[PDB]
Amino acid sequence: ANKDAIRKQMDAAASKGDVETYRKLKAKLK
Amino acid sequence: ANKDAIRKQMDAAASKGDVETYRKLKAKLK
Amino acid sequence: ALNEGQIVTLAVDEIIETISAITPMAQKAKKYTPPAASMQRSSNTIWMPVEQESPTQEGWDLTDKATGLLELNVAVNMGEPDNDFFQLRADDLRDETAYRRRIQSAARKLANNVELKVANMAAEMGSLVITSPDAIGTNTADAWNFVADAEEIMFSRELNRDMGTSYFFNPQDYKKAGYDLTKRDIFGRIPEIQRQVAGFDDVLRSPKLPVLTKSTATGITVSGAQSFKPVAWQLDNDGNKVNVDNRFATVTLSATTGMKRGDKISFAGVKFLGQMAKNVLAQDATFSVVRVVDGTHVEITPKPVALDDVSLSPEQRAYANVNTSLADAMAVNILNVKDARTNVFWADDAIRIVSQPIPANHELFAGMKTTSFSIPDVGLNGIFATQGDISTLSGLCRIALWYGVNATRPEAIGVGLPGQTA
Amino acid sequence: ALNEGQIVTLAVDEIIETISAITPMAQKAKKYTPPAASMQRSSNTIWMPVEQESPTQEGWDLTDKATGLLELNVAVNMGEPDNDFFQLRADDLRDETAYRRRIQSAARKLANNVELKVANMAAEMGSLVITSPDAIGTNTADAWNFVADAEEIMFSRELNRDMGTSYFFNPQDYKKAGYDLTKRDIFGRIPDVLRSPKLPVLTKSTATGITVSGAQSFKPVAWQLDNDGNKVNVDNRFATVTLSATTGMKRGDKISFAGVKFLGQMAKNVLAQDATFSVVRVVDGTHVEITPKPVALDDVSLSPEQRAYANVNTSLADAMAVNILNVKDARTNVFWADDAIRIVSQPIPANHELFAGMKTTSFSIPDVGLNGIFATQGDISTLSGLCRIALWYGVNATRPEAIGVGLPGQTA
Amino acid sequence: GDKISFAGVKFLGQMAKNVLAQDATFSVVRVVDGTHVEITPKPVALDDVSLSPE
Repeated sequence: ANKDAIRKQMDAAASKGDVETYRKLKAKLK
Repeated sequence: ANKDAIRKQMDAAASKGDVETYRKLKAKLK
Repeated sequence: ALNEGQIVTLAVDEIIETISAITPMAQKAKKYTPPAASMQRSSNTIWMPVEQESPTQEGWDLTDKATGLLELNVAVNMGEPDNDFFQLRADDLRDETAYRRRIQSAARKLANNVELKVANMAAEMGSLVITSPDAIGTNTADAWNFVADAEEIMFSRELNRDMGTSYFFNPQDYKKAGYDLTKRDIFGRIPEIQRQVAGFDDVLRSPKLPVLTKSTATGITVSGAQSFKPVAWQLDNDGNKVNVDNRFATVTLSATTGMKRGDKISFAGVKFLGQMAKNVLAQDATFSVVRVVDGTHVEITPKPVALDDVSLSPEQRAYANVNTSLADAMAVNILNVKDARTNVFWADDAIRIVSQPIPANHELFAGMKTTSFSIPDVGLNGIFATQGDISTLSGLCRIALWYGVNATRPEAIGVGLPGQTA
Repeated sequence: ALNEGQIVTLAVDEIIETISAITPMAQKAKKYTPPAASMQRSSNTIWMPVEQESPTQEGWDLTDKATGLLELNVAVNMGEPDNDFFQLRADDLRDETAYRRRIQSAARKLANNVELKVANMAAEMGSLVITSPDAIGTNTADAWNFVADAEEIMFSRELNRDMGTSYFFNPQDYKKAGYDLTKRDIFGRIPDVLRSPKLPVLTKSTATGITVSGAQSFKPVAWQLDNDGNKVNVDNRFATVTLSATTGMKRGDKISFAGVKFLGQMAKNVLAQDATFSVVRVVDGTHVEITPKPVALDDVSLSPEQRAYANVNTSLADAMAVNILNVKDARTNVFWADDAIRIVSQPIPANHELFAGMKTTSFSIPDVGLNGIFATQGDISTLSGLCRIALWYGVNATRPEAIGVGLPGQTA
Repeated sequence: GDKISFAGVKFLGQMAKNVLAQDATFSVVRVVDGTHVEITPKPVALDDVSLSPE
């Protein structure tokens, strides 16, 4: 689903260490 | 209607024995 | 008219919904995840770490401000499952509604057992006893304000963590205190971050709150000067090193006549302290006897650690809740003088519930059909099994719930005893 | 299972969310970023200017009505970063949920510290004290409308700059006043009247029979000489008053001298309400430090530039009765204008690529306006990592005359 | 229809079996004789030892 994909790239961003992108993608998920 | 289809899916899942699917479909119906 | 799949699904769904709905206290206790899942009917003694609240440091430089701690542990034993073993009549299996009614009754019995266990442990291990010779009410002339007194004792003793406190009234005292149930469910919750985290107290009512029986003990005095120290390890009989449950402390008294698990005691000349600043408070330290070991021995649920004990190391002295040790010939000052229905309250992490899946081998034996299930809202793991019995010409149904509740931090659990005037 | 990037990101995210959630009062205070942007780790006394008040200038020719006017400043100190230096045990790092739980536990302590600081500053430094013997009620003959009284005294005194004021209730009086919680999140916000559980209790003052010792006149001064010899700004947010005796005085006390009344700040017309002050430090047995400097309209010594800052009809006289307003213990209700409280935060000066052993990450909380750092370091002694969360910020009650305290049930 | 109560007898929580403050209240549905009545809830006592657990 779309939400699974969004979780995928937010997890990737968290693994990279970019806090701002992780927060933006989490807000998009919400 | 959507309600009839969801209730039919709940009945089929209950008859099969899948508790998780039944609970998810019940949540969707409510 | 139902079939096996419908039996399993409807029963599990009704159990989960009912037990989630009708357990207010079991949902106010922290859910602790067991360390691992094992196929053993004898659950290990889970040693849960309990952490003391640590004040925030201010300076830029904080050399060696984290490594030095004591790190005590507390033990919870899961025990044996709460069961519900009944016969399924052909009347119940007639349609969905009758079957759901029968399973709802069974689930209500199981939730009764869960919530009764939580309430009884809170009342029999709570050690912030606040007492008044007047019944709870709203008029300040005679009636007693239980919520305000509990708030001030939980604020004086810095156990609150600057967050909410969960209050549970017996229904009559909830009515007397002038709490309304408008736009609230049957227990007083708001149907709707957590309110507790923000710092808002939650006042609830539960009918499972027990009656604390009076104590007939008179003239009990301690025997010898006794001091207790928070120890983190002990040597068992194998020679290995085992944790010590630092909650309980064995106290030697002159006699233990008329003493039971539910009693509250308060040694004379003994005062509480703020857990952070260690400032002596006016309120006398209150302890709860949990087990009468012998005719002259007593275990009390908060360990009295004296501030003036020179034998204490600084890490041990951080765990100080009593100003002076139990010197000889102190009176016990029994507090539950009269029979009264208890009102309980506790901090955020003062009761924990541990539950792990019931070990089973589904479909291994043809006669018995077991279906594992879990209740996420409460955190209980259960099993649902059915079998056919020719003796009764009817199918047997069994619903087991495996859980173990623990009263970690009994010094943060309070018991309200109104009408103690005799 | 967590890797280093998750250890940084999840922790910073959780800190930001939980600090934003737990603080409803720090989000109403104005965020002030110092223009200095200093790279040093030194706490500088930041001097913020206040609004400039000037005398009425009339006529075509203004050579005599010279442009020279008084300029005043107020001081804030960012003392030291509120840290939380703990250990990251192996259980905490087992999965994302446990790591969120540990980081949330730490940042909850940080947020509670921030909220306690703001609430205590507002309660102990508010000067617009409004009291009523009755209790707060929604609508009754014997009830007090705290919001209406606060709005009236804010408008009468002309302190609000026409963008409105924010009121904060303790939860008890918030329920009493009749404000509904439905359709609103926790604290009463809209997902402005709010409720905060961090509002303190202002204890009664046991002092009785205090009088002003001698005639005292206070002048808004712009600068003074320090010990080195250089001119240094003077914080005109405080005044030292010599009394007969300061026994029973404490930092939270609210006083109001008899015969001394407010003025409209702009119009300089006498108000009905008696002038209210809050003591901030009992420096001596006879000397006390009241917050809003009483500048008298009818002072002959004051120059017009100084007289433009008047907020009191008449100066303190000898043997003037001092009335203590917090006569009974009551949990406070506070309110303030836009700039009445400022939260001054500056990024913590640290560079991250230099030392490989210690990994620092800088984060900001725009909703509250706090700057912090997040550092993790391994420790062979405990076979685990050490985690440190810092928060460098400073709260200032600039314009304390615009902060108010609502004290209900002052029957005694 | 007469509502009666007994001096010492008290309610119990039906599920939890904890003693309530309120006295047990009964309603007579029939008067059989001059010394016999019939009360509409049957008073089953917790402390009664003659009762089996069921």
